[PDB]
Amino acid sequence: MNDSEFHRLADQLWLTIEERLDDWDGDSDIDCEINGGVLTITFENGSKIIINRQEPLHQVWLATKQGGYHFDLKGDEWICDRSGETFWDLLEQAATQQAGETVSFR
Repeated sequence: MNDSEFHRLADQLWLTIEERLDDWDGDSDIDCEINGGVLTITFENGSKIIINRQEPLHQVWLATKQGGYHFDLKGDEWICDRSGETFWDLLEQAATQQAGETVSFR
């Protein structure tokens, strides 16, 4: 993947995450902040989910209370480079677990 393609895809992913988290209307209070380009989602129990870009590798990284996951773009989808699971499935699973409420953007 070229650098420009990564900027394009990551920018689009950032917008989608920001909009989805801003349009959150569930019962739980979920906060999303962008600092130094890094997205941090904070839940009521104090836990967090962090999303950042790894420019050199053209990857998006996810850190949750449970673990860490690195993603490559494959078939128009961000895929975990160890399990093949999608970024949205992993983010939603973690957010749901950490919020204690369904966090789905399907």
